[PDB]
Amino acid sequence: HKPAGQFLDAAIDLLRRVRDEEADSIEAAGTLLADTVQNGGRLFAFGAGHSSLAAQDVVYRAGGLALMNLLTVPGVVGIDVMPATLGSALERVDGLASAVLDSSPLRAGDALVIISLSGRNALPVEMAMHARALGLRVIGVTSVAYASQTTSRHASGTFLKDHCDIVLDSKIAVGDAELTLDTVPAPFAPASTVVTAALMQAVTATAAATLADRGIEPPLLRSGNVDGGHEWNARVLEQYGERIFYRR
Amino acid sequence: HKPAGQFLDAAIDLLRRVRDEEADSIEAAGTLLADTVQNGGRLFAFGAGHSSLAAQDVVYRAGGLALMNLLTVPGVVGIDVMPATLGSALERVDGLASAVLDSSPLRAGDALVIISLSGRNALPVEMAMHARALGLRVIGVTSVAYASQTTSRHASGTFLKDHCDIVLDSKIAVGDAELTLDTVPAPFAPASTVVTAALMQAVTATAAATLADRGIEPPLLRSGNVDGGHEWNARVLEQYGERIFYRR
Repeated sequence: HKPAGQFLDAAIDLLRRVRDEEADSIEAAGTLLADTVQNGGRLFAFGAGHSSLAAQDVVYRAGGLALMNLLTVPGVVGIDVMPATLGSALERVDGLASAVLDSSPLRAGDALVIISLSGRNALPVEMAMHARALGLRVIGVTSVAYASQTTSRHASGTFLKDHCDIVLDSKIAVGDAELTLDTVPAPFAPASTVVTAALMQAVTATAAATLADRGIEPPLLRSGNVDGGHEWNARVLEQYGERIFYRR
Repeated sequence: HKPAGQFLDAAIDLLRRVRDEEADSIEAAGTLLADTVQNGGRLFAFGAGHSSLAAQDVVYRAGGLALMNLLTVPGVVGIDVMPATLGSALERVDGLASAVLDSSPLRAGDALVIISLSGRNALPVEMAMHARALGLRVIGVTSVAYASQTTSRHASGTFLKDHCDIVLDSKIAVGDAELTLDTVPAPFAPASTVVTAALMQAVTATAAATLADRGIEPPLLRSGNVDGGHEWNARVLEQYGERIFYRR
């Protein structure tokens, strides 16, 4: 078959694995987010580089929770950095994650989602360890297969998944590459953003439904271009503005 | 069923539609990118806000083309902007797209991918119109269903798809929301980033295979953590450094 359809089939199969193998962990994570909102805590999401894309996909998003904030490490917010190679170097800088966390409004009881495919670099591992040391609840979105087939690059020798309250397995095989061509020597075509974005949307949707089930109107963001959307968004900001950090 | 699995099934079905309905347009777009590389032109990708995530997913990416550059409009690179509401306002600023394009290294014959779900705002429409006026080839990644059910917000009254050499339909139904709960009044849970990232990876993989089929070694990026990856990446930068703008 053609490369487009092989790649799309590989992404579909990964989404089936997530659906069929992570349904309980997704509900657990959604429940944790719901518990955090109900108990008055704050919600944050982080990833480095391309792992940042899934974190951004649930922040200030139509049909997403108004309460989800982005935790930003300058230089690794997407590949928005010059040179782009610096972003990869920053993932190995000990102390950066703690500088970001200590400066943030995150407190004990808050919930932080950490997206890291390999879970082996210093930044996301330190991110999780120090987050827990501050009393945060940590949800990891990580391919656990990496932990059994690679060595940690953190001084502790451990992986992201060793420091999460909840681990969501993003399934991607080591190498993040779904296609192989007889012509091409190296595998190519990564699906990890497809899968991590879908996984994150499932988690946040679950948290939103769980709050509804408890008789709590979920603070979802609405399109401005549907009547009442701006009225709705203003009420949510006024109700939850103290836990929303991307606007005032 | 539970919200996670319904959402994941909705994403799987969208990826099947893309697979089954866009295979020819994906190949055409991949071919255009291949033709652009072979003929000595430059490759760029743009989207505004959450449409930016799919553009970033093919830039400086392991298993992706080294030659794909990000076209950055300050303020709409992801939701990385304070306040996040500014990003939405910027999509309606006439003249921004032309300021970005004229300042870029893009020339006649180069290829530009424009990701816009609705294709109705001033920024992406002006982006496409002015890109074509400069002699660029434009590939749009857009949900065409929006053009038949909404009004354009560009002064011309037209949509992104009216100004593309190739249009890739991202299928998302108007509203970008896949779940409905009896409890919740408004639909929620958007899959548009899932779908646009997968669509973009298919296009770039197709371009890479097409170059291979022509006896051209595809300038893919390799992981640094596989032996020879850095040697490979350096040779590609040295060969194509004049068309790579995220590093020197």
